[PDB]
Amino acid sequence: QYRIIDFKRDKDGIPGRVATIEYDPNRSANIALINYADGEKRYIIAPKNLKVGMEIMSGPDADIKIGNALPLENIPVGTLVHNIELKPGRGGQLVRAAGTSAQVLGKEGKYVIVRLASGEVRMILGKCRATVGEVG
Repeated sequence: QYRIIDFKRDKDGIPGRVATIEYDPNRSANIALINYADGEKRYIIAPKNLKVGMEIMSGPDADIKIGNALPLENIPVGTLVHNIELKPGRGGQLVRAAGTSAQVLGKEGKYVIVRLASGEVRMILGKCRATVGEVG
């Protein structure tokens, strides 16, 4: 039932478990309490189909599953993503908790090409992070 949503998703390597999923009218969105193995607790926007009991992870080594956050360079072409970082570190700036998820279309050099819901296409630094899944 809480206030701060983690849009940074920087607990890399530390496995978390989806404890609960609840609707926040104030945010017109589902939010999940994640219990990390180091005892830390955080809330994130719950993507479509995320479920209690599922495991979560962030970083270069996380698998490609909804709720997981990884640098775009590590995300497979065709993946739907949200909470997209524009400059490596600034955290999610695009489609953080509402709208329609973007889709990775291709990877070239030190950039990943993404198609926003509107059809708009952007090339973004591979080091920039995104969370796998669909929102709003």
